[PDB]
Amino acid sequence: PVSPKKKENALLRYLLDKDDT
Amino acid sequence: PVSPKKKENALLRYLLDKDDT
Amino acid sequence: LPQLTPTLVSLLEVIEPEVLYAGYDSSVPDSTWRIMTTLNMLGGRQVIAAVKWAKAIPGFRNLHLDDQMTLLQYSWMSLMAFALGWRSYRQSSANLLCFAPDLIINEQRMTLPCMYDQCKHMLYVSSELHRLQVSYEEYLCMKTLLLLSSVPKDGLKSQELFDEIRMTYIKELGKAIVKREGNSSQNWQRFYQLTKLLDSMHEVVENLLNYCFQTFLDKTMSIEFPEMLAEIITNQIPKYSNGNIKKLLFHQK
Amino acid sequence: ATLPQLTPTLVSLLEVIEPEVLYAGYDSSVPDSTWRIMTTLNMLGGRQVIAAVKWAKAIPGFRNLHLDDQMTLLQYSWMSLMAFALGWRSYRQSSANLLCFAPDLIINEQRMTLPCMYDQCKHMLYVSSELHRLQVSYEEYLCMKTLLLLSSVPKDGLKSQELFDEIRMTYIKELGKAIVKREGNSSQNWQRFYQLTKLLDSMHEVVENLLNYCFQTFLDKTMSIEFPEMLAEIITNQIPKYSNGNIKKLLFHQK
Ligand SMILES: C[C@@H]1C[C@H]2[C@@H]3CCC4=CC(=O)C=C[C@]4(C)[C@@]3(F)[C@@H](O)C[C@]2(C)[C@@]1(O)C(=O)CO
Ligand SMILES: C[C@@H]1C[C@H]2[C@@H]3CCC4=CC(=O)C=C[C@]4(C)[C@@]3(F)[C@@H](O)C[C@]2(C)[C@@]1(O)C(=O)CO
Repeated sequence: PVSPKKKENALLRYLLDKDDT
Repeated sequence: PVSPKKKENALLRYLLDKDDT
Repeated sequence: LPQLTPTLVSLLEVIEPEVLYAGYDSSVPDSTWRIMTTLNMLGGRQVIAAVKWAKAIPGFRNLHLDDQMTLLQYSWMSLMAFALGWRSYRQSSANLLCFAPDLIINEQRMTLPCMYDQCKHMLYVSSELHRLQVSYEEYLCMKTLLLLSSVPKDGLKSQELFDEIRMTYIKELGKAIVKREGNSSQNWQRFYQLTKLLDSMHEVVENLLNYCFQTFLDKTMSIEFPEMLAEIITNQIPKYSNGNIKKLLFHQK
Repeated sequence: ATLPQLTPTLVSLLEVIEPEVLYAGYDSSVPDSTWRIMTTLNMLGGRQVIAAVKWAKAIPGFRNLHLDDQMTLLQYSWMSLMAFALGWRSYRQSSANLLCFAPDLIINEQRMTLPCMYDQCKHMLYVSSELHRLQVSYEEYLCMKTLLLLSSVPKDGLKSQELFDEIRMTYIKELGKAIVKREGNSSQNWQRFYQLTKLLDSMHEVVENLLNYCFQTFLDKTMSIEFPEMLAEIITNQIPKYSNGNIKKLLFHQK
């Protein structure tokens, strides 16, 4: 159903995807 | 002889003589 | 003496992020406002470090990405509060809150206008770690557990794997206990007490969150929060306070 | 009758007169540097020495010695006292892993790797590691530090020598009482007394190194490293005779 305040944790997701070095 | 200490640290001497309050 | 084989707790230790400093200028008078603000800045950097940490935890990355965010969102305060208590207990026997070895809340700062009202709970966890004389390994396992201390009431898209991982670390906590004690009776008592500390963590977090949200939603106070914390806080604010979240516990009240 | 202290103990006195730790008020918001770290530490040293004077005057019998001896003792062991206290806070605050000049100012791995920092800190870490290795108790520590104040006298004694030796022997005994109190097994009471007293003796050797490094820096405007009013006068004071062989270093063991 509804869930206002969407796209609230964009930064966190980014940090969880990358990595390797 | 000679006590050449005359001078060196009148600050400490001062600090060691007065604590009542 | 050559084990040359990593254990689950051995890997949990090498990934433990190193303590970071707040780069606080203490050459000028303190003030509640400035300290809370510097600590918030430090909080963001710690949570960011907590992300790389969580990602290195065996099994965490193989959970749905959404759940990875859920767990970190649902326990960022517990993780930081627990870490803080740990350093305080280690550095000064839980007498001083050691947010970072260079920024410590001494007695003088503790008496500031609003310092104690909020620090008392941080001190609580620090006190408990001292009381129980928690070892490093036990501490490591417990902290991992806090990351898996609560989930949304319904489940995670990978709940199946979640409970499996959580189970593994509960048993990991058991192993730490057995090789620190010496006997066997006080092993289960140990487990009882340690798991009891984790349970109470939920309550300490609740009080810290209330305060965090309060100061976050009142700029007359003027306290600032960095990107990471601001982003997370705004997300949690509503869903949290109500009580639409399931807090996992080892001992039911 | 009722106790603790309705009839105070000598070591109980040392505990209450122990000055509390001071914070350097260092600005860590901007990058560090050998020059800035040291200067901040010197200023801190000035205030710590000032507190040491107030501390010394509260030590029963100390200020009954001629006023000049009071001045001599502090000038002859301000480094030993400060370095010993440093090692103590380092040992207690981080198991002698780091140097805790102040609970808010710690010479971490990053700062330890600076240019001249390790060659200096090296000797300081030694005393901390030693306190950690021997698991020195707070009480034994209080007595030992007091003994450090009375660890070096002139080559002709003091103007109140008779009283001095009496005070020193009084605290040597106090140290022994701390050792006995710390344990129930008297088996190795004398063995521990040997270790602790041996450590005290070694302080002379670490002080010398820290001091040579203190004078060399003081006398080098090129290095631009400030010393507060307090330290400046004491360094310029001792600097001449802390080389020619005017001071007699008291030792518990000769060997
Ligand atoms: C009482 C709360 C709880 C606090 C936090 C508790 C956990 C924590 C541990 C740290 O090692 C550094 C910062 C944090 C992450 C924190 F200390 C700061 O952020 C300030 C904080 C939110 C708080 O003081 C405020 O709400 C101030 O706005
Ligand atoms: C190596 C020496 C020994 C140092 C001192 C050792 C004892 C000490 C302990 C402290 O808790 C704070 C400052 C002092 C009192 C000190 F750390 C500083 O003054 C700097 C110092 C003199 C020194 O680093 C320098 O001479 C560089 O200027």
